Amino acid sequence: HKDEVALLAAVTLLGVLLQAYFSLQVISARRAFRVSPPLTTGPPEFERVYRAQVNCSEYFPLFLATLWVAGIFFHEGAAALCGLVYLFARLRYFQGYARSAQLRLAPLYASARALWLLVALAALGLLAHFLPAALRAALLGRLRT
Amino acid sequence: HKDEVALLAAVTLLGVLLQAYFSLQVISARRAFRVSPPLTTGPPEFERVYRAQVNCSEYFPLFLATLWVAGIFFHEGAAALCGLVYLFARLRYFQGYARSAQLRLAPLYASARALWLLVALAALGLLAHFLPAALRAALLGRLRT
Amino acid sequence: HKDEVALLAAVTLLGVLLQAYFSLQVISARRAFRVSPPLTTGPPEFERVYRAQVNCSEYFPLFLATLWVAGIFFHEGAAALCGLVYLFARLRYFQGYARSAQLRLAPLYASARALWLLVALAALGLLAHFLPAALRAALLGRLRT
Ligand SMILES: N[C@@H](CCC(=O)N[C@@H](CS(=O)(=O)O)C(=O)NCC(=O)O)C(=O)O
Ligand SMILES: N[C@@H](CCC(=O)N[C@@H](CS(=O)(=O)O)C(=O)NCC(=O)O)C(=O)O
Ligand SMILES: N[C@@H](CCC(=O)N[C@@H](CS(=O)(=O)O)C(=O)NCC(=O)O)C(=O)O
Repeated sequence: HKDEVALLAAVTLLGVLLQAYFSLQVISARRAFRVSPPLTTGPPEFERVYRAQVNCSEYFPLFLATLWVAGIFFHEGAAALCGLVYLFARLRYFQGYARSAQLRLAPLYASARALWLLVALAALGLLAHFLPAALRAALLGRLRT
Repeated sequence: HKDEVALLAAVTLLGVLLQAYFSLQVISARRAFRVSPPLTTGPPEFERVYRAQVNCSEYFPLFLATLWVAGIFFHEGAAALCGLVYLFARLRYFQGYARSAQLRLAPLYASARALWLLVALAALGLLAHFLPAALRAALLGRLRT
Repeated sequence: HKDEVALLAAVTLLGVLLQAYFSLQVISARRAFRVSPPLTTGPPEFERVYRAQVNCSEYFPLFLATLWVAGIFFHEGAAALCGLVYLFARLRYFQGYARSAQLRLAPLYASARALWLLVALAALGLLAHFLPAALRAALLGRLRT
């Protein structure tokens, strides 16, 4: 039932809105610096905005996948919390990279800590789930000896 | 249970098939205009096909995320319906852009209306869910005064 | 409940880890061949690594979508099994393309067989679900004649 996935859904919707915002920013960079489709190259201040949005998009599914698995197999509140930390780091990251390639790095690391953490949680939950029955089945086999 | 997510799953599968179709089109553009990996630049009629598929791919997860959240927290039939409208607009869009950069714009707007709508529905559902208990908890605090 | 989606979640987490691995490889190619953001072009041995990771990323959501739909509407164990075959083929594929454009093709086909199979399963499950009630409703209409 939806009472226990509603935080996860809320963080998920927040991520969509963020990605929508990045997209709108790439659209307005195209106008500002007059880079027009096709063509994803131009002035470097255009390319940084483009690349920031693309880098963010290529991680969105990873964040989602791992958000849901961690949220369901570990603990919904903790997952949602990393989710927010991740997304906020992704904001700071899109804004950094737009000013300066070098500014992308600090918030990239922040976003990596939060994401790696969700992975750790996802793996721990699935261990907790699969490990008991696996160890029991192994031990049953050792009977008798 | 799966009886109430089956439309959403159906629209989801339709989207996968569409993306598969875009991919196959990029493969055959590579043959036709002899642009070969790596290399994502070449004749402009190659680049438009490439970029159409990529633009579509970068939105696929947004459509999915928001399709499921709207479908579950608002109303499954309405979500599926926007889903179809969105995907159909994405077809017209891939076909437009392939002929002509300028032809991409009309169906892009159509796809944006349908997607923004799913976002509106997603947000309304989550409001309906979180707002009652939030307002009650607030009011309980004002007792007594 | 989570007892019947736990394999799917396990394969899902495996896919995230794989994508994380591809990403780390693109980062270290940037160092090795000194190609630095923005800029996604450089020596061809850089571009092949870049393109391998991107091609993989653009399919990750398709794999996920279809993995979950097949897993839930057909059979969880079979879906997870294709999932593994797919991911393993995607590994061999990232490693091939990095050495040589031509080496990408064999494992690309392997990954396409496994993915098309998940699509077949997804479609069969949804048929099994929608077709009975559709045919009944049709037949009820033919009464009386
Ligand atoms: N990655 C996209 C993000 C923004 C976007 O989706 N833009 C639309 C509208 S517009 O900016 O062209 O008006 C588009 O069709 N982009 C073309 C493309 O992605 O090739 C881009 O580079 O444009
Ligand atoms: N975006 C892809 C879409 C189609 C695709 O996945 N193509 C395969 C097969 S092929 O067209 O090369 O035969 C590939 O490995 N593409 C290479 C790549 O994505 O760098 C592309 O540009 O090629
Ligand atoms: N597709 C990415 C994959 C790896 C990645 O995410 N790299 C980070 C860190 S770094 O390699 O630059 O240190 C980044 O911000 N990449 C810049 C970008 O994607 O434009 C890329 O081309 O870089």
